[PDB]
Amino acid sequence: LMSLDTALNEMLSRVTPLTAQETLPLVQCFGRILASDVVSPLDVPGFDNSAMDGYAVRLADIASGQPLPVAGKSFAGQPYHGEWPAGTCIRIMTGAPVPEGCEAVVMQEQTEQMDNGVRFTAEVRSGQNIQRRGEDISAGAVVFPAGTRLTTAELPVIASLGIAEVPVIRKVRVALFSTGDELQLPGQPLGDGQIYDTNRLAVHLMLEQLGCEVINLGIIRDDPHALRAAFIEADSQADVVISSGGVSVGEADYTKTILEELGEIAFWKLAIKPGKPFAFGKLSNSWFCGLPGNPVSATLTFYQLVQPLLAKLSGNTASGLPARQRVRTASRLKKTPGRLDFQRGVLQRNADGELEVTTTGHQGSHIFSSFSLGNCFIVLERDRGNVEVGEWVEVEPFNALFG
Amino acid sequence: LMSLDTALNEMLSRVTPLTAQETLPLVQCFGRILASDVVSPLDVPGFDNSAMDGYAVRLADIASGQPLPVAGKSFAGQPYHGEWPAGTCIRIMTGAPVPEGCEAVVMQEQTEQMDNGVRFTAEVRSGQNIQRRGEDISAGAVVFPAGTRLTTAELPVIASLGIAEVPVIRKVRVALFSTGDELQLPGQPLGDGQIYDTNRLAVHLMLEQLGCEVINLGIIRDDPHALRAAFIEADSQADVVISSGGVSVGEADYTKTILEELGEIAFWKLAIKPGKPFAFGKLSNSWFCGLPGNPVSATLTFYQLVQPLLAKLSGNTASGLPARQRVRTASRLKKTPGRLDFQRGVLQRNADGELEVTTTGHQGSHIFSSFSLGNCFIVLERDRGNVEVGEWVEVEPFNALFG
Repeated sequence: LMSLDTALNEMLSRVTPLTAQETLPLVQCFGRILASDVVSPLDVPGFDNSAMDGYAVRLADIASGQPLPVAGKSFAGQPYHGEWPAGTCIRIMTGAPVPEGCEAVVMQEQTEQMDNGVRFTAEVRSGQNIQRRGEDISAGAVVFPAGTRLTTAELPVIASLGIAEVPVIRKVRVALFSTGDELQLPGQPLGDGQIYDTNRLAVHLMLEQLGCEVINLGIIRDDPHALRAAFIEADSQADVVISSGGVSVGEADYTKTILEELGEIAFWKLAIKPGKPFAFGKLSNSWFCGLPGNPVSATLTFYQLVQPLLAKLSGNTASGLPARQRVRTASRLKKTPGRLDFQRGVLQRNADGELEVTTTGHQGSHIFSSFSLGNCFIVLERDRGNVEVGEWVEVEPFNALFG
Repeated sequence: LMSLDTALNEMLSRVTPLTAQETLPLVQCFGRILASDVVSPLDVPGFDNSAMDGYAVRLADIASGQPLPVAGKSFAGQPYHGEWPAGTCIRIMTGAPVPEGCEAVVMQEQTEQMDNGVRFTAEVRSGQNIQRRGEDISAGAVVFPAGTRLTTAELPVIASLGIAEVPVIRKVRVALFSTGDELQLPGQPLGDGQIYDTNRLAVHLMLEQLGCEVINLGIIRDDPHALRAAFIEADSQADVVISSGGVSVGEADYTKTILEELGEIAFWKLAIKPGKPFAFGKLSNSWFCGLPGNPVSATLTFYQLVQPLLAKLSGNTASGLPARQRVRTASRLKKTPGRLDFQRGVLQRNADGELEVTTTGHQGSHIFSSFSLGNCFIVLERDRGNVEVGEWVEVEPFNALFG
């Protein structure tokens, strides 16, 4: 009934990214979000330097048509600062500063080393293979803007500017619980009708991998006052509160009325498969997400709804979730018009060399095994029907949460 | 001269995967390697249960095509234990135990109701939508084998068996250092030829994200006795010792001769670009990986050589490098025959739904920016030459280390 894009736009339009910040050493910044633009204090490189290894040379000692001896070297930690004679050259490695006077660097293309000097094939009237001070990064330049998630790609650059620490948005704090007399902790004997609580673990793990600070209140007992207080304490310590199962997703009961009293919660029926119900809304100081009890539905609903919400809250200006690509199915898929269906599939390269998807097996939500067997979602359009072999299909590779 | 495949295979062929273990609670096992088969202690489901949301019925009631009053519900924590009279059906959710005597489950979808009961609108077949005990998982069956990397796909399933903790292989321990008077720490000012140490941070970050325990010994004093003491410390504490800059990769000097004293180290020249030199071999109780000093080179060598080594050492039975897919370039690529070139590109969706690659721009090892702008490697074949727009090319998406 409610479309996914509509639900997702409803959620995101209402959220304000976090701004509270903290300053941490670079080694601690993996996956953290820059709170402020990193502006370079220095020129990179610090002085004119070589882009390649070979030899630094001059104007007229190449126009003289004769060989040029190696009068010294420059490695970057040992620059050449000698007396730098007339018709000679200076051996140079990549990133090493050019000696004073140098006007060109020649690679290992046009160098023939001899007894009496190096010989060169072409000439030049310019700074070939010279990085000028600040060609890469100029001082006062914005190297990375606020909102950038920091990775191995960005943090070493920041280290090359001489910066020990950078400001980052604080972690989104997420409180998590389940409730119901039927739920039991793994490692404890099941009582008569009981089942093991798995949703809560799944969400905790996904939360920690996403970079959130997690507050797991456990299983709250079937008691109005205990649930109300769990709600009150979670809301007062977290930016987001998640019921991983047990709180109403629409049905009338004592939990729904706790929701009515502590917040403004909407109960949606989404046009997705698997899944349908989702609760969402504002508490006094946090955003609430309520997931359905079925593990497949909860995990999928967390992955396609809650994850983007958390990305936006963290201050990240990229986006969560991977990008989709169009691929051929090598399997007949059964799809029923009316719901956007996130099937699980196996994306593999055929012998032709091209990527194709294949189903994992049964797509029913009575089993969980499709997530470890598959490596992607086949995202099949709401009004699409059955899908024959060879048709084109949208495919969303699993991110790190699932391997 | 020596190919990457040969070098890779000499590295891994020598390596014994770790076996010592520890037993952790599931919430602490993400990314950890299972030390032994998880063997199911039970049948899943423990009782014939429904594959579908709908109604549980008997074939004789369906054969009297009279609408059937709902006598009760079975949900999942709350099975139906009342009396189930002739002419009625039972409301049933996915996962819920099927009630005694039920011969079939009819999905909600093929079942429109009346004022006087549920009308079953399609053919009902024996056994339909019922998952029988043990059919998902069988008691005594291996659910996950030793060597499996645990993730959200797996841990919740383990939780559903009532198992609270599992044996996982101890973390790989990796010692790390660099040497050079030219190397400076952040915040410290930069003397004549000096640079900020960036490789060591890059490697540290990458090691932690791969789940290694890291022992970062800093910048080692520029003399043999200090260097000798670094190796003794590293080697007693670690499974892998890594020099991120400053220890010889073939140049004769006091580090080369210490390396040669403390181990059997080969110094390879590798038919790759960026990069080429790599140091590798056996210390008393650890493996040694020597990286070259250039950042683009050290990162690439770490990614394509050291990362697969750690994955094997860890006990993982899967690859930790992403798979390659075959794609068209939307860019002309400069490529010299003789070296296997791991260029960086930007894989993207064109307007016609097609994935193609674009160059990040300049591919010289004099700047580090290609790792940020990029999202993949273009792995151009050793013997291949320049490449034209439209041509097919192998492409390997960046893993989580670069976003």
